[PDB]
Amino acid sequence: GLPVYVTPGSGQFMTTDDMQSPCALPWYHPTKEIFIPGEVKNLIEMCQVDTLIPINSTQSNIGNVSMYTVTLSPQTKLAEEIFAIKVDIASHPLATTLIGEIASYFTHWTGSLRFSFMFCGTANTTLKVLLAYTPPGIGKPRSRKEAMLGTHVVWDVGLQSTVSLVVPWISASQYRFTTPDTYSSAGYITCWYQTNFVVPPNTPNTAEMLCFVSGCKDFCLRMARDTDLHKQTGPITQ
Amino acid sequence: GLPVYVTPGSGQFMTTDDMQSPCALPWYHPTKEIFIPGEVKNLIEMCQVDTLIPINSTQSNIGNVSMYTVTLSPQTKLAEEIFAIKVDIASHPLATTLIGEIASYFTHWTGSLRFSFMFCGTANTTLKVLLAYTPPGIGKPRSRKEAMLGTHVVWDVGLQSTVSLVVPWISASQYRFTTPDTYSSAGYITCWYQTNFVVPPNTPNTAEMLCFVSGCKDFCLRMARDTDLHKQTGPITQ
Amino acid sequence: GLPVYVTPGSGQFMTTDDMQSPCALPWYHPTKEIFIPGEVKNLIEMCQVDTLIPINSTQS
Amino acid sequence: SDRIIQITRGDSTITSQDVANAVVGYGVWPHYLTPQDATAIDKPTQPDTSSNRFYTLDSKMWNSTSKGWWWKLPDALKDMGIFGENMFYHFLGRSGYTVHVQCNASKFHQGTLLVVMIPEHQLATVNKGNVNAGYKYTHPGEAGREVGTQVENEKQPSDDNWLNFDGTLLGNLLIFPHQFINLRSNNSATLIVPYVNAVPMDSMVRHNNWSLVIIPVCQLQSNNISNIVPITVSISPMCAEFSGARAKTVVQ
Amino acid sequence: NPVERYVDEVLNEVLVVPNINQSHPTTSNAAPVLDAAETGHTNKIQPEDTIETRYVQSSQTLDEMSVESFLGRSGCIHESVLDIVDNYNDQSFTKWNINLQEMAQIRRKFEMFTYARFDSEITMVPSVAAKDGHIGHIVMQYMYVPPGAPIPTTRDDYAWQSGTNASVFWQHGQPFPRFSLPFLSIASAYYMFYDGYDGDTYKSRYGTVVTNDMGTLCSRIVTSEQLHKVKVVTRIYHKAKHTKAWCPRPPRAVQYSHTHTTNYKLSSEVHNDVAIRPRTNLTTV
Amino acid sequence: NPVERYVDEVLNEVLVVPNINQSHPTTSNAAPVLDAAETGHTNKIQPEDTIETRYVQSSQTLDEMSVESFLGRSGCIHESVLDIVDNYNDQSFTKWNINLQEMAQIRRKFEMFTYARFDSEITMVPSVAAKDGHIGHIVMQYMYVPPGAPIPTTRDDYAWQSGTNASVFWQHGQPFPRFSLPFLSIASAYYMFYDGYDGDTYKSRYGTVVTNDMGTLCSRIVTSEQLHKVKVVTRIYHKAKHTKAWCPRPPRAVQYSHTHTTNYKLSSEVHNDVAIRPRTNLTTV
Amino acid sequence: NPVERYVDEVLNEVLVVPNINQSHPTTSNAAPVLDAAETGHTNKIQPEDTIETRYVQSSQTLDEMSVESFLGRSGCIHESVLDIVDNYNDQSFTKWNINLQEMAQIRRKFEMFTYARFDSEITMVPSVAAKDGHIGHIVMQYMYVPPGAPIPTTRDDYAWQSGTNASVFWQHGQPFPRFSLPFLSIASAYYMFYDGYDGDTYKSRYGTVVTNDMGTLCSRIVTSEQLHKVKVVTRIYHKAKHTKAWCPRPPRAVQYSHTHTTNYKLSSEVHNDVAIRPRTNLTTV
Amino acid sequence: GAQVSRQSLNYFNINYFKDAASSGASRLD
Amino acid sequence: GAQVSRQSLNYFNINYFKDAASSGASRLD
Amino acid sequence: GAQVSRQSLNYFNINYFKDAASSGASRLD
Amino acid sequence: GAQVSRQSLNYFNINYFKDAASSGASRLD
Amino acid sequence: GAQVSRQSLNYFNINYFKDAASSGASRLD
Ligand SMILES: Cc1cc(CCCOc2c(C)cc(-c3noc(C(F)(F)F)n3)cc2C)on1
Ligand SMILES: Cc1cc(CCCOc2c(C)cc(-c3noc(C(F)(F)F)n3)cc2C)on1
Ligand SMILES: Cc1cc(CCCOc2c(C)cc(-c3noc(C(F)(F)F)n3)cc2C)on1
Ligand SMILES: [Zn+2]
Ligand SMILES: [Zn+2]
Ligand SMILES: [Zn+2]
Repeated sequence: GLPVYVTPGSGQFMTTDDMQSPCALPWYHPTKEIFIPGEVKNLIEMCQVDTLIPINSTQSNIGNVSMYTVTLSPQTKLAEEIFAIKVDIASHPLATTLIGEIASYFTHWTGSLRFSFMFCGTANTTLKVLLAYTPPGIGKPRSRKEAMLGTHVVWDVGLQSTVSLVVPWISASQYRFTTPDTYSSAGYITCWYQTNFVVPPNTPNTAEMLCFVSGCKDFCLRMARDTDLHKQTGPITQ
Repeated sequence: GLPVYVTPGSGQFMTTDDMQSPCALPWYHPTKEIFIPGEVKNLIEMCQVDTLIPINSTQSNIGNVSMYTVTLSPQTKLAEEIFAIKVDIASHPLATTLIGEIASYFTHWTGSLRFSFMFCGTANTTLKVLLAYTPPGIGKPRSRKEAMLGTHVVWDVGLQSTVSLVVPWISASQYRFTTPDTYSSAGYITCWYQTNFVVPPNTPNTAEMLCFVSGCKDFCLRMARDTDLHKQTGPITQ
Repeated sequence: GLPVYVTPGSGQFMTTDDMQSPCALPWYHPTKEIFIPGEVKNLIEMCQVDTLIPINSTQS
Repeated sequence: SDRIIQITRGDSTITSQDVANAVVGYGVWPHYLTPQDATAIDKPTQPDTSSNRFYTLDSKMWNSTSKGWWWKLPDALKDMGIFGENMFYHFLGRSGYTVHVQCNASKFHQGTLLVVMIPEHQLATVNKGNVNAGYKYTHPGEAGREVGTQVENEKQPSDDNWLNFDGTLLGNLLIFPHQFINLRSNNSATLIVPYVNAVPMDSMVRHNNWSLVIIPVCQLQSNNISNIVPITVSISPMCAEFSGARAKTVVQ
Repeated sequence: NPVERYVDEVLNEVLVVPNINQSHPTTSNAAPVLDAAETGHTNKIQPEDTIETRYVQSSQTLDEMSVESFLGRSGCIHESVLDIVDNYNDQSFTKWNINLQEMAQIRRKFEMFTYARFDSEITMVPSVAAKDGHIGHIVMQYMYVPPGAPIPTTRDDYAWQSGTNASVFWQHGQPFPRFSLPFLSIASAYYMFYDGYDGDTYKSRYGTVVTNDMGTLCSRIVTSEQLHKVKVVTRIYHKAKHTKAWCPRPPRAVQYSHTHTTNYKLSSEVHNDVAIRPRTNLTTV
Repeated sequence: NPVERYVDEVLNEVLVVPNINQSHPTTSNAAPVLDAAETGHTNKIQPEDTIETRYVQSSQTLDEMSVESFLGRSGCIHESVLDIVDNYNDQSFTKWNINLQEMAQIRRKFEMFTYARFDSEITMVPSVAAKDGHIGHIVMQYMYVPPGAPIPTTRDDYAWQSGTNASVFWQHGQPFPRFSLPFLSIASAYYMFYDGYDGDTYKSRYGTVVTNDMGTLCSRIVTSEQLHKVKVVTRIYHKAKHTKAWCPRPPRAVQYSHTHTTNYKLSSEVHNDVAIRPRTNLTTV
Repeated sequence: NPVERYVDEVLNEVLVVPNINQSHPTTSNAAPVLDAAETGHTNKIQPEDTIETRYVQSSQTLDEMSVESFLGRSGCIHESVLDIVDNYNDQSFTKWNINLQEMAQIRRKFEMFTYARFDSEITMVPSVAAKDGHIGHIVMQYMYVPPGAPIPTTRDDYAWQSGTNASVFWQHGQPFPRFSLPFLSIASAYYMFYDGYDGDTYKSRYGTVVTNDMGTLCSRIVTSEQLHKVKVVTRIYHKAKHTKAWCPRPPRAVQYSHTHTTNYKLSSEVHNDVAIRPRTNLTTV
Repeated sequence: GAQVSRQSLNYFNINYFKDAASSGASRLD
Repeated sequence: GAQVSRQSLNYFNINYFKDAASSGASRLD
Repeated sequence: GAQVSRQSLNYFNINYFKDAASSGASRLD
Repeated sequence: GAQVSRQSLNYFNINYFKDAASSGASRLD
Repeated sequence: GAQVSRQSLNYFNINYFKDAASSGASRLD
């Protein structure tokens, strides 16, 4: 017969190999495929869809819808801070968002992130807020003035309820680790009162705000890995 | 199926084999390659660059920059000997030079060697020296007259600080062993006072000389092997 | 993969077999061959040369 | 004349009438980042002549016992005009350099300085287990480090010039872009190095790309020792560009 | 070019991401950053619209993020145990009601879609533990008994003849067994979720248990009783090939508790039941 | 010719060295032997310039001195030990923080460059030592847990399911496992050296430990507890393929002491810490 | 025709011998049978010249008598022994100063020429003797340490890392290891004999030991210490491929006594030291 | 069962078994 | 996946797996 | 690496490894 | 023993042994 | 070493070793 040289690796089973194998059901003809709406061909499709950020997930809020809203109200001190979180797509509180969950199935990420905010107050409630992205190499801003020096958007509340702040991919390396790693921590998003929350008389003195996230045209994930956002500590039985 | 004959060698693991193997990270796309200055494609590139010879590595000098310099001064006796070492690219004191270190990663060598010397004295210090290469089959020369009969260069110190002596490949065999082996010992380089070290009044009465080495266009190494110029006698820990 | 049938004789080592095997010294370039007088290509060449017969090889 | 050189950068012009030619690290002249190699997407800032100019550091005194000196870039220029300002207001920076070392004496002096530019000169510590050189120690600024002076501290780097402060032999530094200032031949050294890194841009605060090492391999000698012989360093950024603007980072 | 496409496969550059173009300062009454999430659409604003960007040539590829790639990695779905303790006849064979619901890792990934259609690659990893010292000659038989086929009730049941069912015989020492399976459903796609019953009474079953019956995997140690007792554990691995998925959904946020059901358990302190980590307050990064 | 280039590969004559030409006696004011090392350049003088040479046709090739060849030989980078002493559950699995810094031989060669980019070939050599006599049926599982993925904490941790991570199962008696890895960095090349930190305070980390995180290699004996205890040592071998290196540097002159750092130790007699051998004096060959 | 030559290879009819032609009675003053051996030439007389021959078509071929064939058969050149007696660390590894002079059979054939150039095929036959009963899992490592490379001095010496040297790992149960070696000399051909020294004094070495250094073959049992002691004997076989030989010489007539030297011993009755059998007298067939 | 291409870079997409289920991972898009 | 050459000396540079990382040592220069 | 001949009797002299040392016994004369 | 087809989709129906009994399952109709 | 035929039914009579003795049973008549 044809002389052969069995190479190292032979007989091994690598869970990510791509070989062919004999079919246990010869001659079997699969059911005709029918059209079903909603087919997904690539996970990027899911990363481009907004999902809510449980940004207000304090211990007392977790387990309640309120963990998804941020409260705004008339201020007595100017330029007060509203919220602050890390930009890292897989860090908390971004972790459980759809894009955060998918990012947790990969080791590397890159691209620009899209953060959106929808004002939930009354039609007669006005407000101007400053949303800022602080690139790394410095601590989170301690004031609006400090934050404003970075990438930002001044949001004026009006007929259009939602605003978007894009966190451009500003990194030394082409990719970053999805897991919380010092070297690749991408920065922060802070929110500050630009002017103030103002309302006419007989109008609720507080209002909620919803926060969304999704990836831009340049978002991309790399190196598939198992997620640490879900576990199994016992047998799943019948 | 196709009849095959498993040949001897099959299933073995030879550290120098060249086989293909399945990729553990299917679909993974590597980071785009960017231009980085200084790419090296062949070690010969490093062998052609001069590096200093720790020619004065006596026990008392090792661990000090002085192990790299040779001192010159006014002589009272004529044609005195200045230094003498073996030409063998991997012998001491040539061993730790870059070309010597690289040569120590191979079993065979061939080609011509380039030895250079830079006079470190004052601009008013003059000197004529004789650098000689003694081909094998005879002991190192015991005098300038004896050395001068071989390959040599008479160096006159002047505006140009450096001189070069080429040790031509003069061997019976096309290659030699890099490790200290009798049969393939290549000879010696000796240095002698041709005239003398002369200076005007009020000028330092001694001066240093730096010695360099690199390979010529015909230098070549063969048969990769592990080096004995470096070891590990214990675990390297985190 | 391609279905194969391992034939009898496989894995054996026959001192007179003629197989190929991976080279332990990859990239190694052998010394240039030079002309040497007296090359022999076949033993018949040596059989055609006279040599003396120890015809009188008695014990003494 | 091939012994003369004039280097003009921004509003600065440096001259030397006794050079030993010049060196262009890895034969690559500094250039701005191209869109094929770039990764950060915001438009970079390029101060041009207000940053690409010669900055002269504090002079050092070379004497018969000097063991050497080293500086790290861009650390050494952290407090130099516009260039310095830019490296702290931005997350990312990228720059090449023209390093001109100056040292004159007389035709009756002798001494030799090995001037080297090392990429990623990761310093070592000695006999201290896995404790590494502290940030403070590898960020001395324009003052640099004077080999053989610092009163040892645990996080202090190796001060062994014969081992390149990193476990390798001095004699082999010549494999890096370098020059010698041999008092009998020249009074200056000129090295032009391009940006070198595994990423197109980087943090100017936490990553020192190049290290300038100066070791006197041939001792300074003369019959007029009282006359001080200084060594002066002038560095000029080239194609300096920064990205990711924000507030100014404050170290320590 | 079937050859140009080949190169893209080897390099994994089939699906490239768009470049970022240089943008400039703007002053206009067209405000891309403003929109209305109420519409249910995602604002399609890109970085070039909110800042002045430079031109950058993207080199990232979405290949690895494809559904084929996401669900195309072999993971454990079952750990079959044959432990000879004191009765070879009773302990040398077993059966398993086949399903992809017992192991959380691969289950969660499939469940990120409502429907999925794919062929399967099953790979088995048998390991014989020598409880008394030797393992002798171990030969295993794995037989797929589709719903309806007779299930063996003894190690010598006539069903082991496998006159029609597919069986795979593995011999200890030989490589790991592996085979492919074609899309098996009577429907066009597998139901990852099913909001329906198998009847209309208070006692009808709910969920995928109604639509996902896959039969039984029966196995036995072919080798007859040996002096030394062994414990053979066969771990089954599954991978989807030639995959299609429809209607993506929220990822499982709490631990699974049972098969074919979305049921879950909650403790008195729910923050412990989800991956969400309590924040000190709104402004503590 | 793709076929003429093929012959050069088989003969290893891709990179030939130049010939030496016949030279003659000279008298000129052009002195090649004289130059200035201060310039930082190497005098490019050749033998034909300093002596009267004959004509010689060179046959040497630089192929073997290529970077691909220099770093393309498989060397040991780790020796994993699973030693069953008195507790199978605790001793039948382990983990390793992956790195190419633990073994001096291959480490020194890579460190002769500042940056290197290459794919990897990993080959494993497992050997089961029979401490009590038998080894039964040994099956091993090696799983690559990238940074972030859950690390198993028991021999039956759900992470071993490897629903996404790559795992390689080896069966004693089968050939040595082997697989390839694509260039893994988030940068364009691996840092052999890194003069930077992961912060700007006295407590920030220094060196390649900041840039070279490669994850964890977890392994376990798949086979369940057996009567006779064994000691499995798996030695990992690495080789670079499709290599590129930049900015050559001085070779390590003293012994390594720790990973990711250039730290070293010196004795009271430094000549013992380097390969340099003390010379009797300047003229003693 | 590359195909007609192929047929000759399969049939082994590449080198055919000449035919015998019919000859006739002759009467001439040209006497072929007479000549002068003093000239140093062999009389080229053929049978047709001394008798009346018939015509005969020769079918014999000289293929098998070719140098390639004569030296192209794998023969034993070394028998390495690792015998675990009472100290695993000291007895589980060894080394051999490589040479083709220890076994008489292949040595005599090569020595029928003065110089020889050839590539080599090395085949190893390891056999594990179970001294106490079991052999566990035996894995061997063979490493070629070229002259100069560090020689391991313990079973765990860093040299075993084989970061550059070639190593071959064999696993008991797998086929016999085998690999090829290119012509290794620094000269154009190997010296079978060398009438020279490595110096010019009464203490200089004489013979091929001066020119035939080939390095060291180091080997060890990779498997760590096991309960039952084994004795592994690895026999090395060598074969020349792509061979050339020069200047044939007299075959070795007496037993070999040492390597690299033609030295021999003689008894008081020399007829016992050579293959020559004493004749009763000149006329006793 | 080979989908032989040409360009010379001849692609050989081989299906060793006669069932579609038997082949390896699919192509993208 | 074969880069079939011709000259007749037909070179067959085959890539058995669909990943560049999988192939053997690179060519020189 | 095949020296394909033709005559139809197509000879296939294949070199499996990229080193000359690796091939089998040489041809005669 | 190969029934090489073409379309390029080149079918390769190979019979490894010289007996009809040796080949696999038959084609339909 | 293949006696490639054609008809398309391409016969491939292959001789794996270079000795006539090595081949299988002979053809008839
Ligand atoms: C949804 C969905 C899709 C599926 C199919 C899961 C695959 O299950 C199997 C397995 C694991 C093995 C076999 C099998 N066929 O033959 C064999 C034998 F070799 F083990 F006998 N095992 C058959 C099915 C349907 O389950 N749920
Ligand atoms: C610089 C630099 C480059 C590297 C990569 C080293 C290779 O490290 C590994 C190893 C040895 C094995 C795996 C691996 N992937 O799958 C497996 C399994 F089969 F073992 F699971 N092991 C992954 C990496 C990144 O480390 N430092
Ligand atoms: C004359 C003449 C020619 C020769 C060469 C003899 C071959 O010797 C060897 C052997 C037997 C094995 C190796 C060898 N290379 O790799 C290995 C490993 F796998 F054993 F490590 N062994 C190297 C040489 C030079 O010796 N004398
Ligand atoms: Zn037993
Ligand atoms: Zn036993
Ligand atoms: Zn036993």
